[PDB]
Amino acid sequence: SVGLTGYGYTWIVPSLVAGDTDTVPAEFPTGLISVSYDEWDYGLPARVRD
Amino acid sequence: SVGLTGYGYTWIVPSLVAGDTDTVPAEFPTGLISVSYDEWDYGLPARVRD
Repeated sequence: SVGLTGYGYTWIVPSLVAGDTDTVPAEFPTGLISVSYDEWDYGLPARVRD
Repeated sequence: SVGLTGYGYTWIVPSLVAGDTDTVPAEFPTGLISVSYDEWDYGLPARVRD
């Protein structure tokens, strides 16, 4: 509604805000930065051994 | 919707924007400045003589 959020107004969010990275509410600004746990490289078989 | 109508700003508009000063559309920010013709002191009897 302000609109001045997306040009020079970068946002950084934790993994809680991102939540499920598969689904995006379409209101998330492009270029959103999020800190998330390694769900891609750290596969389930690797964690069980650890 | 942006919300930045006026908080420490000032909006200057001509007499066209003000229009009829009796009615305000309730969206005009407080502190609006208009350059209106003298309808108060310059009464109609004075205008006819001039």
